[PDB]
Amino acid sequence: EEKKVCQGTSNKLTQLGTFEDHFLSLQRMFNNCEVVLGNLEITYVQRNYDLSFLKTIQEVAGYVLIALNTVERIPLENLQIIRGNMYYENSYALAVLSNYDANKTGLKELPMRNLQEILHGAVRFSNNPALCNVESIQWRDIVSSDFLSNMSMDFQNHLGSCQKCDPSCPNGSCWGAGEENCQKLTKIICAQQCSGRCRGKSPSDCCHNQCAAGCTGPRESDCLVCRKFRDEATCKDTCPPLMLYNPTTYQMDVNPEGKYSFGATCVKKCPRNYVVTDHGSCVRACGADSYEMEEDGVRKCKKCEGPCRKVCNGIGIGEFKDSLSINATNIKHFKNCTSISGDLHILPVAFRGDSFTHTPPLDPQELDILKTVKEITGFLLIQAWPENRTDLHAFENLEIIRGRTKQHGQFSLAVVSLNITSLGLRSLKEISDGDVIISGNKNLCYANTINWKKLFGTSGQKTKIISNRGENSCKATGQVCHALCSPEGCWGPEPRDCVSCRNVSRGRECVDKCNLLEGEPREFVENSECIQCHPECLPQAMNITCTGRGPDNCIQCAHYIDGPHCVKTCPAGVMGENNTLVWKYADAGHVCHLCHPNCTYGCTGPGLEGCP
Amino acid sequence: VSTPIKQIFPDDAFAETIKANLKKKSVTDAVTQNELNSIDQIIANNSDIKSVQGIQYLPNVRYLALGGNKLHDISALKELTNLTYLMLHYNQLQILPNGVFDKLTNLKELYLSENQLQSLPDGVFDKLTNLTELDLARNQLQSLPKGVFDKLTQLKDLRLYQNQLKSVPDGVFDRLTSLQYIWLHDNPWDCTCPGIRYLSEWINKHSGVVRNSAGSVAPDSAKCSGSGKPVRSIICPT
Ligand SMILES: *[C@@H]1O[C@H](CO)[C@@H](O[C@@H]2O[C@H](CO)[C@@H](O)[C@H](O)[C@H]2NC(C)=O)[C@H](O)[C@H]1NC(C)=O
Ligand SMILES: *[C@@H]1O[C@H](CO)[C@@H](O)[C@H](O)[C@H]1NC(C)=O
Ligand SMILES: *[C@H]1O[C@H](CO)[C@@H](O)[C@H](O)[C@H]1NC(C)=O
Repeated sequence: EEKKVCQGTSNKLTQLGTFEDHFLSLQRMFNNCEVVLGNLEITYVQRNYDLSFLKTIQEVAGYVLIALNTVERIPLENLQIIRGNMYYENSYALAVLSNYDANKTGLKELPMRNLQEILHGAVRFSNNPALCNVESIQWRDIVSSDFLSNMSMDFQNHLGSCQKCDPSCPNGSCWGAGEENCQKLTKIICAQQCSGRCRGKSPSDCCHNQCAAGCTGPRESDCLVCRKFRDEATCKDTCPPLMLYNPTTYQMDVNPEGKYSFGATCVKKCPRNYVVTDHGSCVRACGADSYEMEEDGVRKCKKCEGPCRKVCNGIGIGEFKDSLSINATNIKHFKNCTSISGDLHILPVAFRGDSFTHTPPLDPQELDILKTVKEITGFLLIQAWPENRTDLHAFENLEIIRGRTKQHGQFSLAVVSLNITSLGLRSLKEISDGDVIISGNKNLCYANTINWKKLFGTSGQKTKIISNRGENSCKATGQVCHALCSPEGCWGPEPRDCVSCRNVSRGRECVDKCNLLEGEPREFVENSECIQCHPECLPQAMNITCTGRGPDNCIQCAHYIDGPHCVKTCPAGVMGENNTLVWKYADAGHVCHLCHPNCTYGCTGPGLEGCP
Repeated sequence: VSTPIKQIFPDDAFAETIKANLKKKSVTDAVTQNELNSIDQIIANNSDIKSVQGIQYLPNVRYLALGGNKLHDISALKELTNLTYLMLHYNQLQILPNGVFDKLTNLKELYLSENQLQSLPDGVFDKLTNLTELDLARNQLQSLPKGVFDKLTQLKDLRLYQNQLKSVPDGVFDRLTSLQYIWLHDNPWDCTCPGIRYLSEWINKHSGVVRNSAGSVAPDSAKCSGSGKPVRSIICPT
């Protein structure tokens, strides 16, 4: 019942070197194969090659592509189903194309005796002139309704004679010579009583709604192959869900009878290569959107929260060997970088261009590339910067400068000789080692406000703040820290430039107070951070609304209450233990209570009379 | 025994500062000498403090940041002998009393960088043999006492830029054997030989040390008033 699984392929019309290399590559993918999880692509196979190994295949999840083969026969004698997860030209589940050459020779035989259903997709046939017999095939039985509009069936055989469908076959429909090849029919040959397929003509010969190709009986475990999912010899809409709702505990529990979806199979543990997905599937690897975290023992896939960490060299290393500065050439190599193993130099050449080096001028806008950077391992040196830019905008997301290497062996941060008015390193929270120099910035204000020691991780560290803008000038021009900033300084005049907020902070923004009596949404406070109170909690006019993030932590519930949790609608139709749905009702006081077991389809009150 | 905070520290801002330091609720909370002995750093930059009175009773303070306040008197700092860092940048010091630093022997960093000083007491920095950074920039300094820097042999960074000096005493820098950075620019140096001989000689002898606005080696940075020409370019001859 559990079959032998093949990854599939998605090369399409490409050829891996020699015809023999291609072939031997193909034979290595589908040897001893029954189920193919990807797409099946038979390609560039020549005459007198033994494709005996393809007989073993029974089902394919993706699409089937049979293209550019001059071999006489392709024995897919047992393929039963194409799910059509993936389409070839975004219409086609099955595609057979140009299996022919200028040698006047081509593919004659394609006996899919057992191809019985295609869930999604259409078919295409073009330029298989050697091929016969398939023209007989009636595709109403195989294909879904919705798709028969996008079928491109051009059959022409001129290359040779073929045999006629042994009369035993119905309406002359066969996949080839012999009664063994007669088309089997299980959809268009059944009484209207049957929604699904059938194993006979009568209204008792109906199959289950979950059968795909055909049946040995009417039961859910009698299908040849499943429509949706198979759970150990039965077919199901969905696999048993991993999470069940505990009505005594009121929180979700993990059910031990829960399963993950490997392809179209319900499985307790995913395979070894594999990882789980938020929908519940077991999958080859997490999306480039994402990374792997093993949580509660299962290696799930989580999504980045920011560009995924990427580690790039700094100037003078590897890619940037013998470079002097981030210049117009090399600034693009920093795209999607999070962390620099090395130092950064932004020097005046970069803007001028350097001809001896063949380097052009740098367009300021492109500095935005560095917005993604959050860590530097060495030092940061900026001797040049756009003249009409107030602050260091490129580094507003820089969180840490480790300074394992240092300019002149001393400085891990050097902002020198610039026209900036603020540093704007809002995100910078640590300079692990090495000194700091902010020197010669005539317009720069705010620098001396910072309690630099807060950033230092090594005790002998020092800061040089020299010949910047006079504090007296900077003060008189109102370019001082915001009234909401702590005595610990700022990176600019805004309340989001603060190093610590004076009272509290909302986002990255700072005070004045968190929303407690008045609120756009109401909030609560922990670690001096304004945090929203849960939505299902009703804002109090005389008191506080929340004491915590959750629906446990509210004073009055807006709508209904379920145990401890204040909820918008009371649970009605949620799965639980012994594979049964859970139905609650609200009483007059809006507290929600469990219904009578017998009230299977729901309720309005206790016990039936609740369940009429 | 315990005593309320604003009783010890009369200045509202400083009381609030100490309260913040000790994680207390109110300046009316009272504190024990053991709680006072807990303070080893105060970061009180830009807090409107007009007086640090009461700071005498914090014997263990090592790191003291008071820059950008309204202080004119720092006599309360005299006995804080564990002090290693003292930031008093951009306050309102018009004058330093004598022997104000005589106790502060462990000091390694001293910033007085933007007060309104006009002269320095005679031998004001002499007991500070461990000092490594001295910032006296952007004051209104008229003249330096003779041998004012004579004891500062550990000093690596001296800042005198943007003052009103026209001459330095002969040999004033001679004992700064560890000096790596000096800032001399934006002074109206009186490049009149034979007065300016020592400063030309010294700048020339140690051109690597002399720095500009950008921290770069720039021995031309010191400029003659009227002329506007480099001091070291002046040969005052016998
Ligand atoms: C600008 O960046 C480019 C790319 O890093 C530098 O190009 C390198 O230049 C050195 C010195 O001439 C050569 O030995 C390398 O082979 C070049 N590498 C590449 C990848 O082209 C360039 O030197 C930098 N210019 C400046 C002024 O910083
Ligand atoms: C914000 O903090 C300052 C300093 O503690 C204080 O003057 C004021 O009480 C606070 N404002 C509030 C809590 O609204
Ligand atoms: C800033 O840019 C240059 C280089 O520092 C300097 O010459 C100039 O004074 C400033 N110019 C402008 C337009 O801000």
